[PDB]
Amino acid sequence: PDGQYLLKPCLSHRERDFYLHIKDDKEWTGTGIIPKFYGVELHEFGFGELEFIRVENLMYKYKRPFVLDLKIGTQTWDPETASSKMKKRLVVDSTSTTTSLGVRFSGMERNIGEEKPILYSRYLCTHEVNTRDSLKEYIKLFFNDGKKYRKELVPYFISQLDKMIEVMKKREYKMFSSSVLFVYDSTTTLEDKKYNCKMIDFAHNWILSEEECTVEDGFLFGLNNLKSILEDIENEFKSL
Ligand SMILES: Nc1ncnc2c1ncn2[C@@H]1O[C@H](COP(=O)(O)OP(=O)(O)OP(=O)(O)O)[C@@H](O)[C@H]1O
Ligand SMILES: [Mg+2]
Ligand SMILES: [Mg+2]
Repeated sequence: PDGQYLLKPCLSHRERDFYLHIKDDKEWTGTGIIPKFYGVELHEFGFGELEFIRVENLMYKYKRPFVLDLKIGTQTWDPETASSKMKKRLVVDSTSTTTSLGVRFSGMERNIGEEKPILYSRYLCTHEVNTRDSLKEYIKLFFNDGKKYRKELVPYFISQLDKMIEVMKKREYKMFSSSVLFVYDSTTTLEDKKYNCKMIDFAHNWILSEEECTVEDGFLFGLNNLKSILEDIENEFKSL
């Protein structure tokens, strides 16, 4: 997981089409809110070729990665979701913070030099991270590198969410089961700039200029609540 690139297969048209749709939009590609997109590529697979997207690896050259995946939206199903998955989708949405906050914990990795990374399962979302207060604490734990709280990194993450909110108010796209990914290298300085905050996983993105999506995603609602939590974390790290 330590190369320049992520070569992600195109298992459906939606992620590929979204990247192609915004590829000349400076609001998407010049703001640093999504991974850098290199293009769609065909690579040999089976009897023919398989379509891939090539994007930057956000953790390139990270020494001790810290990773936090936050799933955004008031629901994680869309009009194309298979019926066999629907009961589980409805339960997890309602018993996590998804329906209430539009954002929920979806996994964490912390490397504190303890000879093995500490993995926090995404299934913690319906039991241990099922409240706003518990979600705030786990994000605080993400900013804990094992020795201190990296309070200086928080303003970057709020700034990233601000740019995300600005583009999503235009409501040109609906996104389901997408995430905002928090990463940083604990060995970094503010000048090394080895930290990042990006939207990812657009496999269920709808292009509203080309198709209808009746249900709402609650994506802007989730982004605002996540920004509010980080602002609370900023105010609470002042006592350090
Ligand atoms: N550009 C990136 N650079 C580095 N890591 C990434 C990047 N995009 C995603 N990741 C990480 O790598 C793994 C990425 O998955 P993706 O977002 O690719 O999942 P999926 O394959 O679409 O599966 P699912 O829908 O079940 O989450 C995730 O766990 C995410 O943390
Ligand atoms: Mg995902
Ligand atoms: Mg996906």
